[PDB]
Amino acid sequence: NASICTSEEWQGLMQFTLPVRLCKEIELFHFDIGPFENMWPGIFVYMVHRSCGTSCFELEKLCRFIMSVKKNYRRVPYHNWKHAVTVAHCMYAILQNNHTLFTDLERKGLLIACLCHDLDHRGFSNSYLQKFDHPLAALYSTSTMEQHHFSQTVSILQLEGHNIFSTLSSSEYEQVLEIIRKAIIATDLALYFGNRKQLEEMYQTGSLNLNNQSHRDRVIGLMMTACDLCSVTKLWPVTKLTANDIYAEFWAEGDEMKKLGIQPIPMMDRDKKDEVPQGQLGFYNAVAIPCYTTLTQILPPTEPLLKACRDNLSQWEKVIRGEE
Ligand SMILES: CCn1nc(C)c2ccccc2c1=O
Ligand SMILES: [Mg+2]
Ligand SMILES: [Zn+2]
Repeated sequence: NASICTSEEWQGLMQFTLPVRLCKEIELFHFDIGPFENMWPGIFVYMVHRSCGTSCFELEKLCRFIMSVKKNYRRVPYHNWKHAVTVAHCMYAILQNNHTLFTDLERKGLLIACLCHDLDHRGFSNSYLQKFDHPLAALYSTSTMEQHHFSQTVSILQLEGHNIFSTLSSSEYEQVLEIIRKAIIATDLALYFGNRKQLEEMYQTGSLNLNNQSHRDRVIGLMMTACDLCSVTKLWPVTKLTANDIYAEFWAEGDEMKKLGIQPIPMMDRDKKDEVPQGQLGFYNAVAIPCYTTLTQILPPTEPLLKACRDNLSQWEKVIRGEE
């Protein structure tokens, strides 16, 4: 159905001014939004205006949208409002460093898709919902949550005074929603592996062409994964703290499986905390390093994301060796 923000919430956002010392900070890939909670809605407005312009969206409509988007996130340990803004910030840094490669419609679509990508998340994986016949898995067979997140995105845009894309042409509005839809779906990690493998082959053979739409869609997809997994690109102390949140949500899912007499995978088992550093080595080796390596090849200015991920891989290797 989607929840609406209050008049007080959106009007408070309209008046927000980002402190000048942070304008330079937000441009960095390693930027951590963590210590500026009150500013997160305002940080998103700032990023939208810098990337798309102050004339791109009607200020009141944009403020209503952000605040209603904020309300439609649940108070789960990881897949919350904080994660939405963190993923949107990383997209802003990628877009800013590759400005002319993407259209005005892609830049507005991607930043919106990133803030909306995990809308109404329940703290449960797709496999869990499918295994326990949850109504969301009956409605959406594959990429269960991701289809629900896009359904929630459309629902918020269809609220009163929330359609931030109304001023686009009928063809452009259709285009923007398709951009948002493919971007949200791409955040399903199960789709990433095949997507990155296709991109690798295209890059190595020299057949990758950003003029080709299917290629573009695949590049956008990898950008989505790269933003979604960005906690691995922060400074070590931030990366550790976000892992705690990721695991707290995983262990609660594992607890639900145990209550139903099902042993969860070690990742979702709170009695298997000792296995985490090896699980992180495996995740960096087969997921994060390949992701950021392919991203840096396609978009060389995204190199600092790979550099930070490689530093965090080094820290996890240091944990294993007994140097933590
Ligand atoms: C703690 C870093 N991390 N670690 C793991 C293991 C993971 C597994 C599936 C989806 C996302 C993640 C992830 O972000
Ligand atoms: Mg998700
Ligand atoms: Zn996410």
